[PDB]
Amino acid sequence: SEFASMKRLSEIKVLPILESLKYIKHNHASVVRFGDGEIDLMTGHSIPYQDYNEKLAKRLQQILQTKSDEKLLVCLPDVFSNMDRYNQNARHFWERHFLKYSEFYLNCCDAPFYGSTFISRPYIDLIDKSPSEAYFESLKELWRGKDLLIVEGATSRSGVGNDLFVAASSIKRLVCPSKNAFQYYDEILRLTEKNAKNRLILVMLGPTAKVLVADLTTKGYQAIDLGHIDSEYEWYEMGATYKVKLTNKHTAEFNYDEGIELEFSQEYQEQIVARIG
Ligand SMILES: O=c1ccn([C@@H]2O[C@H](COP(=O)(O)OP(=O)(O)O)[C@@H](O)[C@H]2O)c(=O)[nH]1
Repeated sequence: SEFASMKRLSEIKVLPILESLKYIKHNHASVVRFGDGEIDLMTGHSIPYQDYNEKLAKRLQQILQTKSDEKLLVCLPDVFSNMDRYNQNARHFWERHFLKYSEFYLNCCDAPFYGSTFISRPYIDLIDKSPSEAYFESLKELWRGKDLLIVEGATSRSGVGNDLFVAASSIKRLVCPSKNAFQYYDEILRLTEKNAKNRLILVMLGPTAKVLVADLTTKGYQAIDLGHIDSEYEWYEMGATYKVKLTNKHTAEFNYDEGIELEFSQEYQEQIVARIG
């Protein structure tokens, strides 16, 4: 009975977006998020912007086994209870996902609580988009007045052309490959450490981001895996009802990165400390 499995998995306890944010701020915690692509990778599959890699899969598994505490919040998709928050397409996607990974989800995740992987996904799949403004305003309090190090891909351009990070005191960016970043992992970690002094680190880098956040946290940094936050903010700012493609940068779930018409944004260019790849 697949239904039986659905009920059993509702034993997994995720702190919803706003509650996750309170945990993060109260504890100054790093944040690592596991989504469908991470489970795909951990179980042996390649995903649109990251080929399967055995070392990556192993690290992801180790990280998911780490208990959430004062230093790190480990997050899962917030779909195990109150699935009715999400639109029909999203509900179907996620149920098929966690049923397909019954073997995995049944044995992987018996921590007392997890954060929400959807702290980066606060808008587009919701039926009631009313709390979204509150979600983004709470997110923004993470970086208001902070010096940021943003580690992201060449097409991510997080906050470029919008006001998401306007209140950050400064931004430096380590710009990595838009796909298959794990290939360059050692260099990414090395340069992130070098540039992280007195900065809050934000990471938008697919599966590679999870390892980076974990390794940085072990070395004593606060690093926050924010994934596709920019896409959701862009959709939110334009009052989108569906996932419309952005023309000037990467768009979540258009992960082949086709049809992009880049611009030269001087402010963005001046923030770039180095490119990897
Ligand atoms: O090798 C990679 C893998 C992904 N990304 C970027 O990682 C972000 C999405 O990360 P994640 O999959 O964690 O997002 P989520 O959907 O879970 O929020 C996007 O900006 C992608 O462009 C990247 O730059 N290089």
